[PDB]
Amino acid sequence: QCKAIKSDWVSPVTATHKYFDVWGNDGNYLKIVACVDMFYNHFKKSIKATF
RNA sequence: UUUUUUUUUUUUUUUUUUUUUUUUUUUUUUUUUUUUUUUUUUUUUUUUUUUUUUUUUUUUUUUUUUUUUUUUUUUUUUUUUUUUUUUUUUUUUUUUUUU
Repeated sequence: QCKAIKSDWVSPVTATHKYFDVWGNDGNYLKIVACVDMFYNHFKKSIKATF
C-alpha cells in the first residue's frame, strides 16, 4: 500500500499493538469479508480484485 | 471458546540473456632469470696435532664418640549430656494442560 497513489505513504498501525484482532469476533465483519472474498473470487478479471 | 504449513493478492518460477562473442594468448623477434678472460677444497708461512701434565697425589670420608630427623608418666574411634535417626508431612491435592 505504499504505492497506492504514486509513491508516498506513512504507516498508521503500530507493529506491536493488538487492538484490531478483536474485530474477528464480530459476526458482521466476517460476513462482509466473506462476501467480498466470495464475490471477487468469481470475477478475478476486475481491477479492484486486489482487495 | 475456536483453531492447527511461523502457506497463499493475481500472476509467475535460471539470484540467464542488447547484438556479437569466448586461451583473464600474441608488435616483430626470440627462449639456462649461462658466460670478459682463466680458473674451481668458502686448503696451506714454516712448524706442528689429548682445547693433557710443576712436583706430589686420587671417597667433593673421618676430632673422639655414636646411629628410629622414638620416648615425662599414663593412653589410643581427631565417638558419646540424655533422647533420638527420610536435611518427609497443616489440610487438600498431583500434565510447571486448557476461555
